[PDB]
Amino acid sequence: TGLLDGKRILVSGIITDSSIAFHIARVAQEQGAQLVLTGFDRLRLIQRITDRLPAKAPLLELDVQNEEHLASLAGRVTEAIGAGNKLDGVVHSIGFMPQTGMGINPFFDAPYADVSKGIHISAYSYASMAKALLPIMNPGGSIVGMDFDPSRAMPAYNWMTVAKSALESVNRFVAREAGKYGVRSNLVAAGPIRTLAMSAIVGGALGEEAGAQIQLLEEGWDQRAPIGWNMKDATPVAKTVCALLSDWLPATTGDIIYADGGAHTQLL
Amino acid sequence: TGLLDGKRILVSGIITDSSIAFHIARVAQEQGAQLVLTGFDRLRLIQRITDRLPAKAPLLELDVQNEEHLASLAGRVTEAIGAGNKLDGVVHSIGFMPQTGMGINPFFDAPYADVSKGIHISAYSYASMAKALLPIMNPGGSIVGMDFDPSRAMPAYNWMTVAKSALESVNRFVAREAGKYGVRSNLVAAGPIRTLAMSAIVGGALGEEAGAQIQLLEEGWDQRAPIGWNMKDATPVAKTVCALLSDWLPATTGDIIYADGGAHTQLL
Amino acid sequence: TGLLDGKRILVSGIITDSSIAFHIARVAQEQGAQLVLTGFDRLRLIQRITDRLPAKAPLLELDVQNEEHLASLAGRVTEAIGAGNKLDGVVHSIGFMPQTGMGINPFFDAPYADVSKGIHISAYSYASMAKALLPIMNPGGSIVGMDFDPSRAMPAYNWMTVAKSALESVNRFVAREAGKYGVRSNLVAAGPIRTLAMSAIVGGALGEEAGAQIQLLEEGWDQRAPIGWNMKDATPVAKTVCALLSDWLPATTGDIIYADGGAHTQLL
Amino acid sequence: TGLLDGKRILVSGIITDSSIAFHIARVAQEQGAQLVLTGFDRLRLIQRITDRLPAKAPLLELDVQNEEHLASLAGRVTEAIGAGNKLDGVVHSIGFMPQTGMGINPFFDAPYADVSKGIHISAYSYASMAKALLPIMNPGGSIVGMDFDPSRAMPAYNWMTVAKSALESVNRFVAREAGKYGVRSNLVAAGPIRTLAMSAIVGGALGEEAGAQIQLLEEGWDQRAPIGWNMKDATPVAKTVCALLSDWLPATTGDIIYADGGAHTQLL
Ligand SMILES: NC(=O)c1ccc[n+]([C@@H]2O[C@H](COP(=O)([O-])OP(=O)(O)OC[C@H]3O[C@@H](n4cnc5c(N)ncnc54)[C@H](O)[C@@H]3O)[C@@H](O)[C@H]2O)c1
Ligand SMILES: NC(=O)c1ccc[n+]([C@@H]2O[C@H](COP(=O)([O-])OP(=O)(O)OC[C@H]3O[C@@H](n4cnc5c(N)ncnc54)[C@H](O)[C@@H]3O)[C@@H](O)[C@H]2O)c1
Ligand SMILES: NC(=O)c1ccc[n+]([C@@H]2O[C@H](COP(=O)([O-])OP(=O)(O)OC[C@H]3O[C@@H](n4cnc5c(N)ncnc54)[C@H](O)[C@@H]3O)[C@@H](O)[C@H]2O)c1
Ligand SMILES: NC(=O)c1ccc[n+]([C@@H]2O[C@H](COP(=O)([O-])OP(=O)(O)OC[C@H]3O[C@@H](n4cnc5c(N)ncnc54)[C@H](O)[C@@H]3O)[C@@H](O)[C@H]2O)c1
Ligand SMILES: Oc1cc(Cl)ccc1Oc1ccc(Cl)cc1Cl
Ligand SMILES: Oc1cc(Cl)ccc1Oc1ccc(Cl)cc1Cl
Ligand SMILES: Oc1cc(Cl)ccc1Oc1ccc(Cl)cc1Cl
Ligand SMILES: Oc1cc(Cl)ccc1Oc1ccc(Cl)cc1Cl
Ligand SMILES: Oc1cc(Cl)ccc1Oc1ccc(Cl)cc1Cl
Ligand SMILES: Oc1cc(Cl)ccc1Oc1ccc(Cl)cc1Cl
Repeated sequence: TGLLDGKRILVSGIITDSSIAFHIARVAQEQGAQLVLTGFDRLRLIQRITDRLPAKAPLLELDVQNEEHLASLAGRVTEAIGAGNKLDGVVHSIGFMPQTGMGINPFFDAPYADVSKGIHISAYSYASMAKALLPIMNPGGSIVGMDFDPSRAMPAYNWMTVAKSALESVNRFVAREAGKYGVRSNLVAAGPIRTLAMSAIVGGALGEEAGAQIQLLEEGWDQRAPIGWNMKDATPVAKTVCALLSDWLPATTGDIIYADGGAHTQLL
Repeated sequence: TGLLDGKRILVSGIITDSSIAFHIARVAQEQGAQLVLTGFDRLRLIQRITDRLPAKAPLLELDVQNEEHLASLAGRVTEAIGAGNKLDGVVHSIGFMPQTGMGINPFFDAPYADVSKGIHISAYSYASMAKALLPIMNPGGSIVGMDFDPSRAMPAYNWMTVAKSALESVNRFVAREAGKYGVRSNLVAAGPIRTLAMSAIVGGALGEEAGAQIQLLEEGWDQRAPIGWNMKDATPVAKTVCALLSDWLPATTGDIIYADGGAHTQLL
Repeated sequence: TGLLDGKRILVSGIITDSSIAFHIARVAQEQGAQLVLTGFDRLRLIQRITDRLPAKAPLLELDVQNEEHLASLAGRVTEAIGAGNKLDGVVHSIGFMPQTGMGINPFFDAPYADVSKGIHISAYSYASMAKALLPIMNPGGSIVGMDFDPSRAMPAYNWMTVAKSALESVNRFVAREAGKYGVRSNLVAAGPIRTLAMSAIVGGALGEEAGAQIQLLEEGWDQRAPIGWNMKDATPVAKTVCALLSDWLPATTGDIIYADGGAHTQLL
Repeated sequence: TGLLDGKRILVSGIITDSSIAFHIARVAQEQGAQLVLTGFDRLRLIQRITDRLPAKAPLLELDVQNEEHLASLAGRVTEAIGAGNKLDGVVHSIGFMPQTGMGINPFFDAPYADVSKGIHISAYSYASMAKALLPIMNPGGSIVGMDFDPSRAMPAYNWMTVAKSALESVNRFVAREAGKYGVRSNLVAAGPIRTLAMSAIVGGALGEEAGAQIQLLEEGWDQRAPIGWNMKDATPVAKTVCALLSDWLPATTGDIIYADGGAHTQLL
């Protein structure tokens, strides 16, 4: 086919070629889809990275803490894909949390401004991002954001866990909004993946103990995952997303798909 | 081209032109997949029904309560798709619970021996069928079974619920077995679909009030469903089965996918 | 004798004679527990309200958005229950979300800065309150907070839902912290209770159709509830909080207990 | 009090003084409650064990695979507690599975008769047990059975996992039945406990590998459990049950309480 053939999808979240958003972006192109991209803080420095990709993309500035960039989103996206033209997808592949809310830093010593910043970026934005892009989105289309399963507590994810719990809650509201448009809204709970927002994360060897709470993460997840799990390889999470963007899951919304190797279904 | 070009796939459970398996076989085929089919005791019935599929495909007896068929089955399947050629997909769309287990019939009056039969056919069969079909499956291959969200109580479903709770659990284990061969196990939790048997209960064959309980229950999927649910269109669900059978969710096994238009994620 | 003979217990959140905390303080007391109480900015209001409790008990200002109260609080609590005497129980019955976050107000139009306030007060406060009160707690002691089942979408609750999703997650971590001191953390997921603010929304202060949405939603707890649910009787819920504060669930922490008459376990 | 004061509760499942049912039985007596007991296969040999207990008990034969013993249950129980006298509780502390369905024995090599036997005993019976005893049970009373969390697959629990998934499904039906009587019905998902149906289980050193998948179980669960977990000590699971029998959780049914040290809420 080109499983995303002719489809016109925006893809947020890139900042290196180890970014998952990069990998969704790649696969979506391998597969048919004229793209539009967003980046946060040097674009300059990103365009170099989005170049590294098969086909090419209008790449627009977007800082999701900016009321001013969101108000315009819809504007700019129509410039760049043409007029009388709407989007068929959207990828929220964005997140962030102060070092304070994460790693060995005690849980109680994060002050709320720090956490607020996390939630806003990792949580709220899925909803701004849908408020801005649904008006220019077609029937039978799709939004996807990237989750990491927060049902259970764990060490190191600390307050990011709490943001991800809020993400899932948001996601199902946004589905209720999106469905007035014929749009689906779903997350992809992914298994762990080698991106430098991880070697931030616990990170940075804030440890030497942290060659460890990363090796043992990769062993952990591979052991539990009935089909095994490769932390060096985003393409299984990226193919799973293109699936949601696809029409082949036309009756799932409000929902969370786990591309984690079925590790979450096993206790050990 | 799209989804299944090349893939050989068993598909259980055809009994009517309206059976969920049938709409699975159809879509499988229109997506370039060559099949073997199974069916249970009304066999030349099944051949008339399966003649209305796009491609012909062979068809084999298979009552999952009988070991001489289970034993014999990889034998017969190999035989109808050619020696040293193996199966990339398998679909159990099978299920049964004596009427004693269901509707208006009091919950406490189902004899264990009716309940043991429904659990045999609806839940244990998924394993016994995996046991037998895994020797002729192929890496990156896919088994998918049919589910109804058993995770909470409801009118009518009664002890089919309890079987579906058993299946969700069998499936995790089956994944734990199937990963040995590079094979995913997964269920698809569908919304209600107006099969024949359901056109009959809506039409009053269980009584002029039994049919109302089922109707308010039934009817509130669409009301809950962010993108609606139409129970007289099985296509979204068959489309969902193909997604699992495809290479496009390779990091999910052990799990359940909700093809219920989103409703299981909303309260009202 | 029964439940709490001997136990010293803080209990947040009294604002009305109908507040869920109040019916908690009452039952705590009738069960032989000596208390300290907190409240927020309508302070001599709180003293008239708390005069109708069986025993007197002291009362302290505590707005959880302010650090000089949080800092100061174990100071003040120690002071009102006597030096080298510590707390066996703690109750957060606190919660707020601007009206922009709720009812008929469109989901996408709540400004992050309203959402960050509701999450501050409803969810982050549970940690910041544990941080401060754990130094003066005692082994086998108990913290319990108030929840509403946020695990799926619904009309009205909107972004309070998203906060409650955050709380369920904070609570797991707080347990992970509190176990350091032989202290359980747990939430109680209540059914709806006709507090004052809710007698007002049922009575139409959000509009002659906003009040209907809430009524069909509200009303179907009792219909779902295997043992009924009466929202103008907060006693079962206060009774439930005491169970947690008691020695009689010592192997449960991190968790949520559903005091909703069973309804969250049934579909219809 | 005697938190179960004056209360009249039947307690099934004893066969040694390491049985959990033994421990619930003890604590319920420590606490006020005239008991009635059931045992399975030498009673003879059990009465010696139920003697070991504080106060004393009518101890009745009950093999839950016997249509004949259930038909009589209600009869015998009224002989033994007097007439114009009903029960206020019931403890399903019973289970069983063929060696075949458990341990290193492959999952696929259990034949269905074996599993049927498991489900019947571990699953169905909660429901026969409520069908027989609700007719002689009072308003505001309670039934409890013992769960071990089956949401995730794991090794060794094999088909017992599947029975426990069916138990939870059953439990919420039985609650729907029980509530016509004012009766609650709930499970207690317990953490692991040293009982000789465990050193059956994997068991019997069917291993030497099995000093191990038991030490590592005890280490596992203690590590994850924010308040720590002692596998040599049933009393925390037993106090949790008496709690359900109590009136202090008067608004929970259909439900599952976890007395596992909050290990299930943590991933690690
Ligand atoms: N790394 C993993 O194993 C993993 C696993 C599961 C889920 N996730 C989630 O998947 C998503 C992708 O993360 P990733 O690991 O590819 O890391 P990444 O660092 O490559 O991506 C993070 C992105 O968020 C962007 N970002 C930060 N603030 C922004 C803002 N204010 N506005 C717009 N974009 C902003 C950054 O520019 C960056 O592109 C995130 O939600 C992450 O939490 C990651
Ligand atoms: N119909 C729905 O709305 C719905 C919703 C969710 C899940 N499901 C599930 O989908 C599956 C199919 O049901 P359907 O809707 O296609 O109804 P159906 O009646 O068309 O399918 C049932 C199949 O089970 C077969 N069967 C019973 N005993 C058998 C045996 N011993 N050996 C082989 N086959 C046997 C029937 O012959 C038929 O082929 C079942 O799992 C059902 O529980 C159906
Ligand atoms: N009412 C229900 O039907 C219901 C159901 C489930 C959960 N809950 C939860 O129970 C809790 C109590 O609500 P309620 O029903 O008792 O309503 P309420 O209005 O009586 O209680 C809210 C409390 O939060 C306080 N508050 C707000 N901001 C504060 C601050 N900065 N510092 C200290 N206190 C502050 C209020 O003053 C009051 O004391 C909340 O968690 C609520 O979300 C209520
Ligand atoms: N041992 C544990 O760590 C653990 C943990 C969680 C849950 N559980 C569950 O708690 C419950 C108590 O088990 P336990 O470990 O105390 O083991 P146990 O062997 O002491 O109790 C098992 C009981 O089931 C009874 N039983 C077997 N067949 C019976 C029948 N046909 N009719 C009536 N009774 C019958 C036996 O006589 C025995 O009393 C069971 O459901 C078990 O699965 C046990
Ligand atoms: O959520 C994640 C989960 C995993 Cl296992 C790995 C990376 C993840 O993503 C992040 C974690 C922390 C920050 Cl500050 C930013 C991002 Cl994107
Ligand atoms: O699981 C199901 C759920 C729904 Cl809502 C509708 C039909 C279903 O499927 C069955 C129900 C009862 C029997 Cl006897 C056989 C089957 Cl296939
Ligand atoms: O009718 C139903 C409707 C729903 Cl939504 C769920 C279960 C139902 O019950 C049945 C489904 C199939 C068969 Cl054959 C018999 C019965 Cl009673
Ligand atoms: O969480 C709740 C759930 C329900 Cl059904 C009813 C009341 C609740 O509590 C609140 C809702 C909104 C605000 Cl602003 C403050 C509080 Cl305390
Ligand atoms: O009204 C409600 C009823 C339910 Cl069952 C759940 C949430 C509701 O919404 C509210 C609860 C409290 C406040 Cl102050 C405002 C609103 Cl809109
Ligand atoms: O369910 C259990 C879980 C654990 Cl960790 C320990 C014991 C358990 O209980 C049983 C396990 C197997 C058999 Cl054959 C009988 C029983 Cl009572």
